[PDB]
Amino acid sequence: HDKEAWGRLPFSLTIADISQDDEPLIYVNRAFEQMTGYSRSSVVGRNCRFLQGEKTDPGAVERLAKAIRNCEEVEETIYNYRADGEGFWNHLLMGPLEDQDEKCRYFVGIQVDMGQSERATELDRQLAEVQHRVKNHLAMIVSMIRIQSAGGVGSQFDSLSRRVEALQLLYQEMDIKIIPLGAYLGRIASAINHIDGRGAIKVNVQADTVDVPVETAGRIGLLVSEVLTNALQHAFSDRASGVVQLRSSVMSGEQLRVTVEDDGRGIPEDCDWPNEGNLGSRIVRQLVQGLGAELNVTRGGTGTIVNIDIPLSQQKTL
Ligand SMILES: Nc1ncnc2c1ncn2[C@@H]1O[C@H](COP(=O)(O)OP(=O)(O)NP(=O)(O)O)[C@@H](O)[C@H]1O
Ligand SMILES: Cc1cc2nc3c(=O)[nH]c(=O)nc-3n(C[C@H](O)[C@H](O)[C@H](O)CO)c2cc1C
Ligand SMILES: [Mg+2]
Repeated sequence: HDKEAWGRLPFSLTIADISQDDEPLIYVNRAFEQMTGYSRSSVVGRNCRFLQGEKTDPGAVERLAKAIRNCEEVEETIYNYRADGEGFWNHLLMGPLEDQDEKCRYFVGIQVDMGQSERATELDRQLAEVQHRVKNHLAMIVSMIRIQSAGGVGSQFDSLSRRVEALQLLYQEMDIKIIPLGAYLGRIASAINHIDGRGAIKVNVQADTVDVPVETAGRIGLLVSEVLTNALQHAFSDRASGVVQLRSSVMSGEQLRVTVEDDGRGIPEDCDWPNEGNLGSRIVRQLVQGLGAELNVTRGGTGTIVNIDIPLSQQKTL
């Protein structure tokens, strides 16, 4: 139901505790289960090297081993084997996760199933850039938080996994100024509402047709994800009904305005979001800064209006 939904995603993510004997996996996501044929229950507590076998290149393995020992980032395309014995090429990107405390205790790796073959396009590099965006975005999130130390541990990592959602959706659009933002936002809103909402919540989407670069899209997607999620989660706490609206309008000078509007409960007056808040508010401010954008908010029992102004003209310069 959600297993298949969450699983169809192209990124696969794992986290290992390299401080523990034999560097056991402590977390894997649904994509990993689908890709490898192993259940999460089966895999946690074991070193990920069970995916390797006959055709696995020792050179690549050594480089992974060296990277872990040197607390370094590494990227290899490696031959791996699923639970049913099926071989596949795995494009692996990994390196130290960086806690609040230690900078090298935990490692994260991402896996992209590249199918079978027994090469580099121009799509390949665009795809690879995304896997860096994923890892990179994950790192910023992690460094703010404090990795706790089974199910509750998984919830700390289920949340992380959830935010990379804009980027997994982006990879899919990419597989098919090159990103159709309106189309992309439509899939973002649907996914979010699918996860974070239900029945009595109406989600409207009004996007102009415009193509933008990948980096801009990935950034925008994550920005909108945070803010749109906030709407469905918070705006109707004490409310029986509501409406959320996402807009994306191209204005003059290639200035793009992205809006998220509630009619719900309103942001508390003491709280000056996103300057004040939880991890989300911090995420939003970073993404806003990387975009060179401006965010504004208007409060009250008539609802919450969020507006992000993004300069598509200055992206080249940036
Ligand atoms: N649409 C909204 N309506 C009412 N209150 C809101 C709304 N959006 C945010 N808030 C308030 O702002 C606070 C900060 O939210 P935020 O920083 O995004 O973290 P969070 O939504 O609580 N969970 P997370 O964002 O995933 O870390 C929330 O706890 C709410 O009290
Ligand atoms: C987080 C993490 C994920 C890994 N994922 C893979 C993988 O998907 N495929 C693989 O062949 N090796 C993987 N390795 C390498 C493997 O587990 C082991 O550390 C090295 O092969 C050293 O023997 C991973 C290592 C870490 C730390
Ligand atoms: Mg939030």
